[PDB]
Amino acid sequence: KPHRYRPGTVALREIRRYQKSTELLIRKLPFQRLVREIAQDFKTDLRFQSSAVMALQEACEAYLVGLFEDTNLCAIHAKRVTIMPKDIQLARRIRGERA
Amino acid sequence: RYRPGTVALREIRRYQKSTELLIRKLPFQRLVREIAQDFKTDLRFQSSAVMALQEACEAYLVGLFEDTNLCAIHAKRVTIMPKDIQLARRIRGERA
Amino acid sequence: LAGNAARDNKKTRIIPRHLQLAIRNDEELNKLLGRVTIAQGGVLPNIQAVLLPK
Amino acid sequence: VLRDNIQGITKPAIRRLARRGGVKRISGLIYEETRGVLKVFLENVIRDAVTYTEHAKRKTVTAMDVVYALKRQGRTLYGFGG
Amino acid sequence: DAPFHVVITSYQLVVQDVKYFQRVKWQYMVLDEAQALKSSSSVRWKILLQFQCRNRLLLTGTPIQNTMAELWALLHFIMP
DNA sequence: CCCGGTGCCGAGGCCGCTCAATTGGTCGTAGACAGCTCTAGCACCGCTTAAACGCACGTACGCGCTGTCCCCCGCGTTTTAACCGCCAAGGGGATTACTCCCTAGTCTCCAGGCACGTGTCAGATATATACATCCTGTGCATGTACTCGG
DNA sequence: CCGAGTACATGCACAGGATGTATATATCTGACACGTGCCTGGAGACTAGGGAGTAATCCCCTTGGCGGTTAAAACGCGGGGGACAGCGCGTACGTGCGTTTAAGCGGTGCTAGAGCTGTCTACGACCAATTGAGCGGCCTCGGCACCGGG
Repeated sequence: KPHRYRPGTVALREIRRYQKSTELLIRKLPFQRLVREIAQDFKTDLRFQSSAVMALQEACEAYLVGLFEDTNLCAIHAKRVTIMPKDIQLARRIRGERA
Repeated sequence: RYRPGTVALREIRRYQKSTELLIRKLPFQRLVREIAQDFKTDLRFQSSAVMALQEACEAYLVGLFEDTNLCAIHAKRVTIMPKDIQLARRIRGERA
Repeated sequence: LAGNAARDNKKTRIIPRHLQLAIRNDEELNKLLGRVTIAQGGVLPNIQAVLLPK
Repeated sequence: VLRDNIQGITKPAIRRLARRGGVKRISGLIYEETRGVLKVFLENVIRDAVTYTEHAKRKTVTAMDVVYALKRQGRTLYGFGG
Repeated sequence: DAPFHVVITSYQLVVQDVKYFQRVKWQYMVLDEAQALKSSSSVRWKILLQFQCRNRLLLTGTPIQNTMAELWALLHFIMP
């Protein structure tokens, strides 16, 4: 009696929604703390600008979006609807990052 | 019996060890002059230019065959396919 | 690394093959020169595990 | 006979290129596709090199123009100068 | 073109080269030291019987009285 | 998802000042163009033959199907913190003072880059011997079946 | 009818031998390798002149730090559809053999233009004065953010 959608319907709905809008999908403050952690490890006593942090967030989110596109292409080429760490490693391998 | 493939495999190993251009010089040069004829008529070519084109071309095809073979292996197949090539160039960024 | 590769090849003279082995065998030298093609240097011998018989 | 220069790249030659590329088994449709990608590559490099040759007011394409075309295409090569 | 008549083939070279040798027709065969045919289950017996031939000749001093299977194999090879 | 209402802060237009763009004027130098040449690119043709093309055959790999087992997916409720405003003050930037570093010019001079000929010298090919792996043949021991005796 | 035993078949292990493999060696040759002098483009030394950024303050925004509010992250559940393994059918992709072709060689002939060179010159860096296009700043306003019913 409780209504439940079949698996993948809400997934495609989220594909159309998040592909539809421009908003950032990563929370601001945790990503800022990660940037301050890595940058703090590289060089101590560093200060940052909001525009720089938002730039890192834009570049990172877009890079992960494209990497998820090529990864999905790797899974579909593998005849699987589910992406896998081997699909990611193949995507970065053909991209030449880890090659 | 000893495992076959023998000589042929040995010649693959030796032909990989000794380095030479695998594409035929005169046909590749005719292809280069034909492709350049469309861009500019009555062109002349230097031997070092043609050899450079053959080196870069053969190297590009070797790397593309490596990534293509990686696509085939990722497909659970030991045979490369035009879809493996198209995926290789797609992830490379040369198309689509 | 080129002289090391030449000693591994039992040669007292550096050849483009030795330069290719030295550049490609090193990770950082392969990162900078990965877009560079070495003439008459060949490539590192490689055989995939799935291509081996039996 | 009458045959195309793009067909001048032989199936055993592509087979040797794949053997150097570490390919044990090659499909029959690989050769024509490889000829196509090859033609695309030469159309990409030769266009830029010939463009340098035209900017140089020369009717002879040199090796330096090739090295520069590969350089701006990320194909940069060593040993031919530059 | 067939500019040859008599040839000499090694025992192992006939097993490894049997692919090339089975494609040619021979009207006769000669065997020196034929004691290698004492075993009927060996590959040399079936390989020798696979080639099409008319007459066969085997010259050996082998002691066929030791095992009856050796004399029976030599008689069944020429006359099956 | 589309539609009518309200609302607000960011878009877009005006004011004013200044510093860069512009106008005028000079020197010289890299270049445009013609003159000469000599290398290398082009064309051609024949002897050699290695590679390519075509075809046969079958063996192993693609690929399609099926079945299990689970590992994500959708939904409900529960817990954490991201997010939106104030308040010091710590830095990022204006303003002034001043010197070590580089620019520019002109001789004086060590150094490398070829033209040429000479002498080595690794090292590209091949050949053969030494090593090793397994394929085949031979021999010995054990097991199963049939025959005979009690 | 059952058990003992002899005979024939068979299977496993060891040793010989053949073929594949790899390195050690030999040798003549393209190419590193090494003088011999040239010189002209460099490399540095030595005065004189310029100049921009270092250093010290100091005014002023933009950070980093306090307490709430709900909105999203998280935890769980259940079953469902997707991954992965097993298996088999088919065909095509590999390998070998024979026929065919044009690729590699290097020998000769010819001239086209990349390159060196020599002369004369218009264009732009450069410097000084003048002018208005652009930009910080400020304010008014309206395009779209937000929202609740269809």
